[PDB]
Amino acid sequence: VAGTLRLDLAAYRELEAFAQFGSDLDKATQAKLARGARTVEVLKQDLHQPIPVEKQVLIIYALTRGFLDDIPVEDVRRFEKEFYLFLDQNGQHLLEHIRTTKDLPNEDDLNKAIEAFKKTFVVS
Amino acid sequence: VAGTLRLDLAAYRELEAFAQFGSDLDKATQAKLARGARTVEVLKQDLHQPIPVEKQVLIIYALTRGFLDDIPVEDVRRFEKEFYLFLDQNGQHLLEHIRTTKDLPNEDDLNKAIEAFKKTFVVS
Amino acid sequence: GLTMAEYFRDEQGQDVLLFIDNIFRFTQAGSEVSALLGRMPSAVGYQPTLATEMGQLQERITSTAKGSITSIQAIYVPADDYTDPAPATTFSHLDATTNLERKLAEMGIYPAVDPLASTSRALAPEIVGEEHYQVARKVQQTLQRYKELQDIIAILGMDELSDEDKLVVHRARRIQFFLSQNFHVAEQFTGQPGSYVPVKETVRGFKEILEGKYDHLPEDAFRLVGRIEEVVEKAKAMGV
Amino acid sequence: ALAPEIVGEEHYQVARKVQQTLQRYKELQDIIAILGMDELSDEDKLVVHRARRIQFFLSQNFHVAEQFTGQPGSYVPVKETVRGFKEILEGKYDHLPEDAFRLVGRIEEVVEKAKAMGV
Amino acid sequence: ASLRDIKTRINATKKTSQITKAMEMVSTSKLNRAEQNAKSFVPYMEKIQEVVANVALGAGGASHPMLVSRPVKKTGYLVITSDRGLAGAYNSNVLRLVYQTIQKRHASPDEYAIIVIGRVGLSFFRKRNMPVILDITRLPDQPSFADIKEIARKTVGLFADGTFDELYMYYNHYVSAIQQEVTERKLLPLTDLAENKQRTVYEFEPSQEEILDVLLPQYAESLIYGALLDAKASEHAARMTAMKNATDNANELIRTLTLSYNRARQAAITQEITEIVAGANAL
Repeated sequence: VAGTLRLDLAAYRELEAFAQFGSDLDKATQAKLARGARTVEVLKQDLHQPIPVEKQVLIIYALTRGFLDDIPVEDVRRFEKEFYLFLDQNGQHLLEHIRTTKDLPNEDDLNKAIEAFKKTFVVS
Repeated sequence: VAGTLRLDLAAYRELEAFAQFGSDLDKATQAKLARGARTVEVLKQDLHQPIPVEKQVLIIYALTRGFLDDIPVEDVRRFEKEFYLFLDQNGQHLLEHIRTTKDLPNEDDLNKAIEAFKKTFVVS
Repeated sequence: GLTMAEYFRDEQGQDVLLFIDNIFRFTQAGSEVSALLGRMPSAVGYQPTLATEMGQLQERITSTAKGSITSIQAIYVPADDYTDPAPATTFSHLDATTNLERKLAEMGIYPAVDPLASTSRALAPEIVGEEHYQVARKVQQTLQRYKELQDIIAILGMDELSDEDKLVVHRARRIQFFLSQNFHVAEQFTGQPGSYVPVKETVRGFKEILEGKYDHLPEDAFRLVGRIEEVVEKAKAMGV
Repeated sequence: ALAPEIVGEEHYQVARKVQQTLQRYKELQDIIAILGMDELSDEDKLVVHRARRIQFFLSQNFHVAEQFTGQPGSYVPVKETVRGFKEILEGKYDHLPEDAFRLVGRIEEVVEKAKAMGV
Repeated sequence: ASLRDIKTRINATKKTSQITKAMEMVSTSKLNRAEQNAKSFVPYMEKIQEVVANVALGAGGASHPMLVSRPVKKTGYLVITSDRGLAGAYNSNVLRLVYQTIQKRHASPDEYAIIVIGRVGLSFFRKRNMPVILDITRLPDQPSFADIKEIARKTVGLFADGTFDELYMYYNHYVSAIQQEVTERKLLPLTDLAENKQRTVYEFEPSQEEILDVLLPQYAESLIYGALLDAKASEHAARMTAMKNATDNANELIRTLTLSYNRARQAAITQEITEIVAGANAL
């Protein structure tokens, strides 16, 4: 996931320098800006609260596959918190698979889990 | 012959408004850009091959008196190289007078030589 | 290292390659030695004898009748400052240069060589050949033209640009992504096996693309590819 | 001492938000100076509009300053300060003039000044 | 700060000044070409307004010139704004006037419907809840009659088809090369204008309900070269003046920053010399 995360950050960092002149330049720049903003919101955490590697990789995968592209940029933090709670409560099989084999679960089950969480997530 | 050359190069590039090229604005500036481009092309030189002062005078005079207004930029260099060879065979009296008196030859012969060479020249 | 290479040159009459890890550290050690010995610091604290020590190292790496020694030297540039005395004094001795860029490294383009800053004195029509020189000149011109248009696009949409410059952009994307390659030692980083490309293959592949033979192919098929045929192979693998 | 455990969640949030808006106002200053307030997006318009009033409200009238001015000083409790800054960040006072906020104490004094002068 | 920070800021200011100057030089030609385009339609407009002013005595033989209409069926608003920013107040002033007028006069949402030219206005009316229709996002730099002929036709048809009570219009008037004025205009129904000498209906077919039923839609559609050309002229002038101001401000920043650079580098030199010499002195 980190390989795609790097490019997603770099595109936004390149576009940010010209925001003063050209806005709504094209669909490509609009999508790049939205993805970069959600990336920045994801890469933000408070003091003395460490995160296990499996939860880190799950949230990064969820961001980089586009499941957050329909969430307002102001609510990504609360999305991450509620997603962590949901993963602890129900997706224990995926977490155990990651922790045991150092590899991602099958993308059908992971898509199912993310969709199931999104079906119950409430947006404000 | 140096004043017209200096002024033309100035108009071409010192007025850096002829350098950004965000649009056409070619009504008034087209002639200045054309002769400036021709000036820059004729001012180029190969590795070594220093050319004598009388031939320099001939080529600069031909540039300044509008004789290159119809020669394409891609062929300006080959025009010059053929012009020197034509001079070696036909403008010996012009070169001799320039060498002896440090002055320009009579405008009659000076114009006639270029007029003949232009007809002899092949556009492409 | 230099004397070990000079033995192979002078005695056995071979041809030798020197690979120097970093010259910036050589200059740093020189300045530290001078400061310890007690000499007054020169500009920005370097040793007074920087030029002489550098010349003494770099003069012995030359070719003579019995053999030749070529050397490839990696230089570190502190904080992107090319006016620092160490790079500024190593610039005098070199025959070719190569600027590597963080910006190109981030975009996934290895070996991240800046195609515009990189210069050499072997790029002459009489040395490498007329066709090679023409191709390289056209590549450089198209890349620089693309660079200029990018900031115009950044304030005025590409839908405003003229058709020919849009063609230039289209071809410049292909050229920029074709300059990248996969390496042998890149297996430990990616798993993709490397490649070796001859100079004739390079010049012909760049004569095409520029000619327009691969405009319909997508840009993502050109990255880290090797020979031109592999671009078509990847495009076929993607159905395009 | 600026931690949510010591000062409290509301105080911590309000202080961090004020710092964020002031940083954004600092960031926008160069383009404001070069090509004017005109090109700011509607988001930056609101950012600057809030930030200037916040910066002015940070000023205060001191008791020792009365030997330099005619205004007697003020002592402002922390709860009142938090309430006032939260209200400014909330958008209540978006219509008052900027100079109404200078050298006062509680946020009520701002409205009293905006009633003494103009409306 | 450091020489690094000072020189970085100076370089950024330099690049921005280059961009602004280039934009200005682009805009000058656009202003001149817009003026010489606006010069073209003037005789055609004079001819059509001469004919309509001749027939304007009317004697009531017309529909839409009938002044009154269904009370507050829908108020027509036509606003012309740029499709691209960097113009200063060119879009903001017009949109401000529009919002003031609608909120003070036709406050309820159903009392009105607004027509926009240029994507800035539609972005505005989608940012805030307003009933936008017939939006167009792209226009040529030097337009002609046929470019938005259909848009003009439909704007006319919404009042010709009884779906409006009346129609207003808002746009910047190119008062001068650097001075421009926002314009109020009651567009439909039509009102009086200046006079022309011809009064006799010498053309052979003179029926009012035959000449008018067809002349009036086209005279109303004349709004394209009536308004949009001067709107483009005002947009180009606003861009030119704004870029002038931006360049001046950038050069002032450059002079101030160089004035700081001088003291910075001077202190740096003094530090270098002092640090060397004080170490040399004691040993």
